[PDB]
Amino acid sequence: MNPIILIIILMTVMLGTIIVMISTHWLLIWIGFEMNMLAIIPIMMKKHNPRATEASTKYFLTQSTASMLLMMAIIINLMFSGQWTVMKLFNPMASMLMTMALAMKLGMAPFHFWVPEVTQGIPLSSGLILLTWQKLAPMSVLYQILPSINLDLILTLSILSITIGGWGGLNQTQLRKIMAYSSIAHMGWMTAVLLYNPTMTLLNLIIYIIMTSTMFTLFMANSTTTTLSLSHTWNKAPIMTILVLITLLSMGGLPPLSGFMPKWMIIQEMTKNDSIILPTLMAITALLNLYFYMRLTYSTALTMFPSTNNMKMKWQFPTTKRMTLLPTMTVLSTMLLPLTPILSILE
Amino acid sequence: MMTGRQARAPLQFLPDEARSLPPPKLTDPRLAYIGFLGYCSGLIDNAIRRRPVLSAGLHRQFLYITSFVFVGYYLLKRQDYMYAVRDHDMFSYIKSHPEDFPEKDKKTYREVFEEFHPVR
Amino acid sequence: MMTYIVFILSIIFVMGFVGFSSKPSPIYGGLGLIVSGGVGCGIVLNFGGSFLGLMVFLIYLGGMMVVFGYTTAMATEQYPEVWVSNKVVLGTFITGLLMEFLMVYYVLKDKEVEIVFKFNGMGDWVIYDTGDSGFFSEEAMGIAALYSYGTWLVIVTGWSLLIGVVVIMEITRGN
Amino acid sequence: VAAFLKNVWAKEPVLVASFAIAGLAVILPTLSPYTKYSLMINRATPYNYPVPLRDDGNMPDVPSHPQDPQGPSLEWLKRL
Amino acid sequence: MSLVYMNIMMAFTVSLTGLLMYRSHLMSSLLCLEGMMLSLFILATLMILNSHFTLASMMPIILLVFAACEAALGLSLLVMVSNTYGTDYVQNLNLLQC
Amino acid sequence: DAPEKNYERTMAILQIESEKAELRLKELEVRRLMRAKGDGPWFQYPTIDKALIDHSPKATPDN
Amino acid sequence: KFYIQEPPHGSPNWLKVGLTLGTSAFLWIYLIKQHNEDVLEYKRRNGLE
Amino acid sequence: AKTLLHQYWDIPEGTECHRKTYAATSIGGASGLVVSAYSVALKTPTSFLEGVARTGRYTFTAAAIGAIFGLTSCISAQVREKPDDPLNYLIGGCAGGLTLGARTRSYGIGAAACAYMGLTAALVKMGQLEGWKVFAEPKV
Amino acid sequence: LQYGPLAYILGEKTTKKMTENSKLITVDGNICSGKSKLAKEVAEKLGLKHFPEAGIHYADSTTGDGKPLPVRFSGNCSLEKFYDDPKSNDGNSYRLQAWLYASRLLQYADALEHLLSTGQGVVLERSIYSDFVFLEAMYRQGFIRKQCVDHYNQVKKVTVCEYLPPHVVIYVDVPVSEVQSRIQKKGNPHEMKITSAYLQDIENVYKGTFLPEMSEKCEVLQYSAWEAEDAEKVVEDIQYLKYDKGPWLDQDDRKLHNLRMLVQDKLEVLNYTSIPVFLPEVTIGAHQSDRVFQEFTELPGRKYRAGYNEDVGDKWIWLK
Ligand SMILES: CCCCCCCCCCCCCCCCCC(=O)OC[C@H](COP(=O)(O)OCCN)OC(=O)CCCCCCCCCCCCCCCCC
Ligand SMILES: Nc1ncnc2c1ncn2[C@@H]1O[C@H](COP(=O)(O)O)[C@@H](O)[C@H]1O
Repeated sequence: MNPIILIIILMTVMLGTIIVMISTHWLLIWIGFEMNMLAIIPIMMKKHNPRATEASTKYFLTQSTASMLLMMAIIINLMFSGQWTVMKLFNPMASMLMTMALAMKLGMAPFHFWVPEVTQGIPLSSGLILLTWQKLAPMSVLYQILPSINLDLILTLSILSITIGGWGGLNQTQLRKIMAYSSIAHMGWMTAVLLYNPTMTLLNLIIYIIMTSTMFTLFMANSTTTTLSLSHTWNKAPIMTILVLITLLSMGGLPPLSGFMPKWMIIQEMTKNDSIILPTLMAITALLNLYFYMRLTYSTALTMFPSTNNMKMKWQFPTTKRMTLLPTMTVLSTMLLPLTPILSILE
Repeated sequence: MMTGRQARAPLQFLPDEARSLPPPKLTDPRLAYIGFLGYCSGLIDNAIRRRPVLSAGLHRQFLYITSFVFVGYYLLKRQDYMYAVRDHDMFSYIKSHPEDFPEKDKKTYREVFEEFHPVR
Repeated sequence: MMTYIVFILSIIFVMGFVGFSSKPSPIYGGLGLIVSGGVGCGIVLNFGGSFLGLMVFLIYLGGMMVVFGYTTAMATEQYPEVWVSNKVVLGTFITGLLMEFLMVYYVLKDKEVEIVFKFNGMGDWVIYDTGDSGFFSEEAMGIAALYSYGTWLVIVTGWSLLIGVVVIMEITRGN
Repeated sequence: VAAFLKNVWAKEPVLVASFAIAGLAVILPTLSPYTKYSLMINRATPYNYPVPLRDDGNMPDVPSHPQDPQGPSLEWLKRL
Repeated sequence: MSLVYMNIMMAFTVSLTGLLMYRSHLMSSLLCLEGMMLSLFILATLMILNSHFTLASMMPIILLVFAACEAALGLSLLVMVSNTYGTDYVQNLNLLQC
Repeated sequence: DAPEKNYERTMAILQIESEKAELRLKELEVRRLMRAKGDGPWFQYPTIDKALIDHSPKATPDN
Repeated sequence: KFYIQEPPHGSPNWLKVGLTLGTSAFLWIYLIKQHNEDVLEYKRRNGLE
Repeated sequence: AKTLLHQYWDIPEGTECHRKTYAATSIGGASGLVVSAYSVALKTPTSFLEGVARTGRYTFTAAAIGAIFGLTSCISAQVREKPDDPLNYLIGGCAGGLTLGARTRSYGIGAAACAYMGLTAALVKMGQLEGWKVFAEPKV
Repeated sequence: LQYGPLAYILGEKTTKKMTENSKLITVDGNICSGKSKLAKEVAEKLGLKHFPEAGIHYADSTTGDGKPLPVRFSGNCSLEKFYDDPKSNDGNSYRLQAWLYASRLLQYADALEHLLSTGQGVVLERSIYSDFVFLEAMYRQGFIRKQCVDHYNQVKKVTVCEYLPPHVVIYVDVPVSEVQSRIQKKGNPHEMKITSAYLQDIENVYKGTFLPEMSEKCEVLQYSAWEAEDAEKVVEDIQYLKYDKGPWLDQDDRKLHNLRMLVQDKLEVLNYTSIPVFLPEVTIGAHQSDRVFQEFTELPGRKYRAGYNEDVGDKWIWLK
């Protein structure tokens, strides 16, 4: 792609997310989502192979269906309220349709059927854009409509996302599908604490974006897209195995790491509201995520899978890659738990 | 929770009343831990580019430490501000609603009957 | 039954939607969507939106001419399904029509109905304004306000159309 | 700049006329004295009813009759 | 509410189930998204012209704009499916199943 | 350390932690009452500004 | 001379070293000035002088 | 089917066994219809007859589980004279697990479903006793 | 770094220096075709940069001090042991062929980097488009297995698709008897163990598979042995070519920018040479890989990045 056009298209993706974040009018929310989808489609088709075209077709169909349901929720709100302010919704039908639309845009289960497909089809950089930056505009709209979100719907979507994203990653050897089912489980964690304390929703979103950006930057820095090619990293750059070790143990929710920070706080806000069964099932179901994270740490860091002969040539060449903010994101994704009361800045 | 507080004054990282609070010391152990995070970022930065980890790029390690201390100072200011706001609103709500918070009469243990459960 | 004219045009609107939503072939899908978008500019033209109906007619005529060209170029099969060639097309076509005229029958006999919302059964002439707007049609004034009041809406819409052209030329390259 | 202008007028004269007309339409309303009178005509076109005022006692600029000398006048539009 | 909103919401649901149940042909369902845009246009416009909220009268035009501004997008994504494969059948797009 | 030092230091620790525990219980009760009643500075979800309302004399009088 | 090719990091990028040290010194002096202004404003708003 | 679980739980335990069995049968039938709908959705049956065969098989499986659960629970609450007791639903959940094993035609699935569905039904009865909330309303 | 998207934005278009002297020319031929001077002779007529043929130690010649590393660090293979024992148990044949394919991929990346950065054309000897003929000769002679050919075809399928062919391919017809005569006059005792059928298979995969598929995407210039002795005739035939075939004609600034961003990153060039296809010829086990990697780190000038080594005399490390 022409880099001026790449700059303009990425600024337009960012502009769509900002127009969703800053606007007080429902039509401008919908315009921001349309602009976001429309601009991110050529980021997915950066390589022009059939898998990117398939991923872009599936992504276009899911996000277009979600935006249709979003605009129908907006028009039913216009009927039952005569106004356009981005606030609570004045009808449970519009509340359900907008919650369905935002759950489709997040790829939360049972609308999850596009996130491993689309994430596998596209490159690692566009997969990073998909799993981090596209989880900011629907979480804005969910942060703004929580007086009208049905409790049973968002909790069913949340625990169904956590369970399905837990079981999905166990059967995977492709790193992008692992990160996609990890995305599904983590969006379930974020939306389960949405009606109890949305500050914990924002905390989980930020810590998740840090850890996911760390993992995709490590994958891009190692040029690995499968488990079995990530397993050659000890013979090429052994510090990267340590970084994926600490980041995957962080993403599993293990103390003393920062990925234990959101989970615990979510439990800390769900037991206040006399819900004991639900965060317990969520915590126990997160052990599946931890299990396929531990599978990746076994294949990469804790053992040494056999490499090839041609790796001896790659010993003679360093990385000329822009590993942008990789030590900063690696430190923030692992050693941030003693700074856990920083979450009050998200109030 | 406190979203209606910061809605009359939007997008203020530190408001004016945040200047009525003591700022964090520069020897704050939270700030020293954030500076240690900057030093660890400098070490990982020299490690992944296969530089000598302790010797190469002392200017770069020093700007890592300086940048984390600089960001973390304002992050600790906003943290302390939001907890002071939490306590101020708590105390004002308890004061403005006395009927919801009755003054308890703490009985001594000579009137309080507790059932003894013998371990035998 | 002439007071029910917007209701009758809305029945033809739903019939066109069952026509192209059964998906026979995008030739006949374009036919059904032209019929629905041409009675939908008669539904909304009886509310005062003469500008705002002729445009959804005209934009969708250009749209279905483009869609015709693509379904003659890309989405073409040797024996296109007219409306009745496939059993799954005709079955859901008859299903949509029978359910639509079923909820016609339940709303003219009872004058009220409830599918998720509650709906009246009287003709929708009842809800119109009993006043006049003077020397301006108010929907024309509101769409004219897109330049005076809608400046940010102009900026984001024109930017979205510009990057729509850029996005489409970046997709349809292949290399 | 003149040789390139002659070159593009020789090769693509439709585009030269296009950029000339577009440049005039950009710069020329900012250089006309009559653009003020466009706004003054548009805000003196009475679509709505001029809803009258309750006379409190101290309004010297507001008339009591349309044929009174005080108030906004349209002699500038009659002369032009 | 009024009688016409029954059938315009009915047409939205008919086009919804037509979109959301594919018949192995991608152009036939890209018509259904355009029909959902038509139904949203007519529904919002009936609501806006009804209540004389005149300043939102520019809203359906804008809505209609983004209609084709994604429909064209779908067609630009229809031709890449129909250049990789001879047809635009949606069951050819199953490579990302593994 | 002296037993006096450990003893009075333990009393200081118990004062600080009992005050924190009573303030946490007060914080939970304040959150419950503010979510239930909506009359405190927290849980003030946005409504429409009345500065947006135009109070000018409109075209028709009955409004 | 050891390396057969001139490496990208043979000499220190003195523009980048100067930018790094200038940015770090500016952030330290701005941090200390901000902290002195904050403690002076605290002592002014509370009279703790 | 929020009212299906309500008309299951609005009946005192050990009083009317036929209506409890019918209510749990209808709960199982609705669960089997949901599983059948997603099963014919995501995995295409080879014919319409095979689709309705899978639908009827899963529906009758889950409805038989519900019927034997409600029957065993209410008969145990009658013969043990302890209506507010989770051991009744432990026996009922093991009867439903043996029902699921007999429908899957295997003993190991029957024993595993006995154990886990008995523990699950016991936890549901304890939640009905102490008022446990899984979808708890936000209070603080 | 030195080149990136920002350099492309700020005016450095890579067709502003693409002149008519910018010709990538690959000279091919059999084992002793006498092309080894011919390419250099072309590079001293057209003003081009000659690259020698990539041996085992080409990557050693591009990095570090340029001296050849010991063979356990580069290659883990020997051409002379391939000449001695071609059907060896340790799989030296395909391991040598895979290392040579990676070395030629690196050399072709260096050639395109020089061509797209300086505008000076490069004269190569046996590029990656002609590397498969030795694989096919080794497979026809039964030196390797079919799984080795499948591994080579996977690596070639995912690596050569991102590059361009040369502009000119020069081929030298030398018969098998003349090749054997030049081998006997060469004096290398390992090279005299080359069988006649291996040379005949090299010539057959040349004339039957390589040149009929390269004649469409570039311009072949097939010479005999005596007329390749005169470089002036060959360079005169090069200078009067009508460059019309191949995908070099439809290359704008954007495509060559994307190619140059691929080409200058050597770990992305060599990304797919080490694919996790566990083949017994090329798979080195865990303990041997750990031992040779830790012995490679202890080499002079190899412990850190190329400007960060006190044992070779790098100064000002604390400001780098
Ligand atoms: C600032 C005022 C507002 C300007 C913006 C609004 C414009 C409104 C009119 C609509 C124009 C839309 C289409 C414009 C396309 C321009 C680009 C273009 O077509 O370039 C190619 C063209 C030569 O055509 P060619 O390359 O041969 O194309 C293949 C077919 N033959 O290349 C050319 O013909 C050369 C184009 C550049 C030189 C044009 C010089 C015109 C000067 C007119 C007088 C000065 C006017 C004031 C503005 C400053 C102009 C520099
Ligand atoms: N892929 C390969 N496999 C085996 N030997 C090769 C390969 N490529 C080049 N050679 C050898 O490299 C030498 C090249 O001959 P020369 O013309 O002297 O450079 C001959 O000994 C060839 O057999």
